[PDB]
Amino acid sequence: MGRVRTKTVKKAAKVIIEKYYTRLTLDFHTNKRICEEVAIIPTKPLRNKIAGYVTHLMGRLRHSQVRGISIKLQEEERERRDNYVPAVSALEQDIIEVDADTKEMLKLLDFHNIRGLQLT
Amino acid sequence: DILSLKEDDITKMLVATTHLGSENVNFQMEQYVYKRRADGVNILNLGKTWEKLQLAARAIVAIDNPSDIFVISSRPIGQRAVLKFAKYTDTTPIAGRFTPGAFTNQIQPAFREPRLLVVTDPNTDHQPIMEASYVNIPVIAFTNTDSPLRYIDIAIPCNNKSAHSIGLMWWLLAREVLRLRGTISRSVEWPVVVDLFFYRDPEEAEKEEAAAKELLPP
Amino acid sequence: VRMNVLADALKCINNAEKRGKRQVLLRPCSKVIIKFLTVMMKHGYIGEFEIVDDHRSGKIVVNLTGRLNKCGVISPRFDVPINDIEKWTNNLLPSRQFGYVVLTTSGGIMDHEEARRKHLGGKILGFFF
Amino acid sequence: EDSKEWVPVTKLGRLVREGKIKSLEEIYLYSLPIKEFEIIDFFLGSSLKDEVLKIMPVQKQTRAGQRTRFKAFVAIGDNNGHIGLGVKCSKEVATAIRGAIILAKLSVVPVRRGYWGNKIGKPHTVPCKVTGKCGSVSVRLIPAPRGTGIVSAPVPKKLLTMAGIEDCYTSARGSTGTLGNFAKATYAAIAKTYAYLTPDLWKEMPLGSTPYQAYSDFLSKPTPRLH
Amino acid sequence: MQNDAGEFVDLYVPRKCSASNRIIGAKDHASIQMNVVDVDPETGRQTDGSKTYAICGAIRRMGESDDSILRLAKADGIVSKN
Amino acid sequence: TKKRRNGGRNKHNRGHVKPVRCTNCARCVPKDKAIKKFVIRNIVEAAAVRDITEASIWDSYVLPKLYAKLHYCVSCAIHSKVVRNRSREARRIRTPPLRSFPKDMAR
RNA sequence: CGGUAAUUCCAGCUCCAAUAGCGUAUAUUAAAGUUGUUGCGGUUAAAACGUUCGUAGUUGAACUUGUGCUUCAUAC
RNA sequence: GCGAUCAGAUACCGCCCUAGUUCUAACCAUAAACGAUGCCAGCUAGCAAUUGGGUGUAGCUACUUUUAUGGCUCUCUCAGUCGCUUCCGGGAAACCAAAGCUUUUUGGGCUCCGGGGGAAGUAUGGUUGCAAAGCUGAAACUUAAAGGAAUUGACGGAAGGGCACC
Repeated sequence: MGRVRTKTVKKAAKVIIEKYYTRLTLDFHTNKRICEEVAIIPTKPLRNKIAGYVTHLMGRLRHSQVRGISIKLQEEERERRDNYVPAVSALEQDIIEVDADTKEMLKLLDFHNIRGLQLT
Repeated sequence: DILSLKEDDITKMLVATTHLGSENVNFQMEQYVYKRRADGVNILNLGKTWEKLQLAARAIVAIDNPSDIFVISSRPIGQRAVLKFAKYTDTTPIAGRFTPGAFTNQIQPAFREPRLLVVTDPNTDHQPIMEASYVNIPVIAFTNTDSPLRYIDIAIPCNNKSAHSIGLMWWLLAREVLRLRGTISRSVEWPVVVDLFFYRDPEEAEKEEAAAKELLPP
Repeated sequence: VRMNVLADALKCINNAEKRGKRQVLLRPCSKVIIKFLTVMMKHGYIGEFEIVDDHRSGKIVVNLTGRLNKCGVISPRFDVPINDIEKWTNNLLPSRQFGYVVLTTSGGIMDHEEARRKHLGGKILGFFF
Repeated sequence: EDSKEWVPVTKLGRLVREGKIKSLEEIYLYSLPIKEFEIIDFFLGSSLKDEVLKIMPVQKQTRAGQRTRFKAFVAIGDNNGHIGLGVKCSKEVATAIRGAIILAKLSVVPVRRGYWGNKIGKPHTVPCKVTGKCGSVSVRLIPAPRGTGIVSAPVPKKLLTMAGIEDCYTSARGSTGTLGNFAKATYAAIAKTYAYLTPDLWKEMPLGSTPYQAYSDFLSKPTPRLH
Repeated sequence: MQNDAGEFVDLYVPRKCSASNRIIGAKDHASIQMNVVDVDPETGRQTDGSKTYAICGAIRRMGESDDSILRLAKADGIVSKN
Repeated sequence: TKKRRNGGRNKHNRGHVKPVRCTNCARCVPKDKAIKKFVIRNIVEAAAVRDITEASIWDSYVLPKLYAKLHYCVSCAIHSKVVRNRSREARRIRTPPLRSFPKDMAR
């Protein structure tokens, strides 16, 4: 609320999980320690800055992810979010619904004399 | 012949509510629709628009590199069709935020100069065509009856409002670009299923898993 | 009121190609006007023009090829002798190269260079380019 | 010394640095959007010299108490058939005079030269009567025969000599002492010389080449090819 | 333009609109040279030899981009049976 | 220094038309160019509504409201924050907006 | 511009101008498309009688003998 | 005339009535009498309302009965008038569908009518009014600017939103 995450603690945060979400958890006091390995902070109060916020979003990472960040671990399942749902096709296989003024357009443009039933 | 309408596909256009047209006419948009029903149903000449798929098809081919054709949809109901549309043609799927202007780039040595343009929606994407209008771009599009037809060549009206309409219109174009020097082997049935440009369920997508596997424990 | 039946017919031709009207619905079929549209076709300025005749006045349809810039009219018919036709070139034309003012003398309706060979002084109706 | 070997932003300058475009008209058929000044210095630089028009000042009003800014009208142009105009604000003159002149290279127009009354020997002045109306400044161009130089105001003669005309009766109406629309309108006046249909141009064309398609092979390769 | 001794003297000849006969201005950056191509009449099989056209932006500003090429395709018989 | 396009209100093919005075200033102004708020305001101001239900002879009598079309002039609108001060462009709509709640002062 | 460190004043200095001519004032045309038909302006920058009829004014539709037909001088 | 208020109020606020608004008979005839834009002919773009009149319902609804006259809805239509859209027109701009087509040193007709301020809508006469006053209208003198829209300084007691015991 009263303390706002600044640009340095936010815009630098968008890659460090994106590069190293693997082998990183929500446990803060060890993720506090991990900042020295992947990064170099000048001062540990900025480690007290940048590590608390990224641990204040790991459940929000896990549940209801918000734009601006990419996980790269759920990115491959989006191709299986590109799933065929069997078996969607034509609804009643023709379909027989016709507006009875495009029914002549089914007859005059198309030579298809296939089944069309009018519903008012 | 085969370059004629192939009327079995028009049976799927009735599934895609392509006969329905929007009510404001925009007098430059007149020729493709035929009649208006009472209680607000405009009825379009569906035999016309299939040849306008062809005129769209006859223009998009005979361009050697398939990269510098850019497919556009800002509305998220159209983004579902177009990013999977680029799985077969080699276009760049740019759907949603177009970040104007695209005209002094930051990290890419290949400048964001489009060459050819396809767009789903003419109305909400009135800005990126205006982006492209500065730099001499043909803007092929789908459309509806109520549309500012400025700088649009060409415009394909079917329904342009429902996911069952818009996802299937990309399926027909993927035939004709592969029917015309794209080794589909002469207008035969797709190897793939022809409805993958679709919302499986509206967002947020309910947990229907991959390959339709059902839960054995509850 | 339709004051001059000549000039009003001319301007709607100029009020076609700006929004790109390739056709012109035009009124009211006077034989002085029929002596004028073929002069455009005598240098190929417009497309095909045709005239239906109702039994009041007749009316004209005009197709256009799109090569025109502006057709104009001096009003009314100023009397011009031979020795002073050259004054009406430079004030009305872009240059001596192209363009044609059109007057009519006692021999008929013609081009000015046609009149510069026919040599008979007459009255200006209009001009074009 | 360049001092920098020019990089192409877009593929258009990539095409001219590859040497596959050797014609300044090649962009001029389809009005190609030239948004790098290096292509102007690729084909030209020879006979492409510059002259400043004014260095006139402006002011920006602030909280306390003023803000002074500069503004310099300038015009580069090839000595036969081309000209460019432009201007740009700057908080210092040397930031303007070395930077504002870049803009006019994006405004290089082919100037069509014409005869007046006789079709012999390398047309000189102007095709037809063309006016440039821009902001109470209507420079009307009237073709002239030989001997008679470019008559104008005392100011725009340096534009028209570095464009390529020799003979023209020319004026305008209004406050030319408000110079800001005056040199700008001539830039729009002389540009319209290819916006007039001529019966000399009534035969058309082989209808097009589009060097995108004619040079897509170099476009398709992702290799940074030299030469 | 052309001299007495038959030469394209000036610099070049700028383009002209195929559809509605206008000029193509040197800075009019909304003019398109689009190149539509042919079909083998049996089934697909695009051949070479294509149909380029010139459309001016003044037509493209009014919104008559689309059906203007519908005139030329029927005038060239490419899109037929309409 | 013309800002409105048509000007005030509703002077199409008439000339000069009916006035009635404002209530809170009575600068006598024509009926078109004066701000015309219309309100069905309630009687108890939504606070004694729970008290009259106990003191009612019948089952709550259910309470009516008042109806009177009031008429305001321009400074009356601005000296009570009725309608004020859009942009040079945001003066170009009439029909929208409220968008949030069933409007109070009725209520 | 001159109100105490003067690029305009008074001198000297050099520089320039046109040159046997320079200057003054005064009317006149051009510049001035700021007396205008060509050649502007009238929403507001100076500006449509509040009004409608209404003669003198002034301007007025269309329609009122020809393309041809054959030949030659004649381009080719 | 009187009370306040104020330094003063001869005013902004109150109280009283007086000319008069009233309708009949006339008499001036001017207003920012404004859409600060004269009138008639033509073309050029939509979109949406709505007035009347037509017309088509291959419309419902009304019951006098399914009807009928009648209502609404849709369709078409002329006179439009409003509004909105974007020149792709035009302007110095706000704004404009005509203020556009007066661009190319341009032309659809006809009338008045302006040439910097202030002198000044004052004098001088005529003309008209029962009058208060109008159609009418200058000059020596004096002046280098008066204004046209727009940008910026006013989150300079002016609107809307948020801050410290300067």
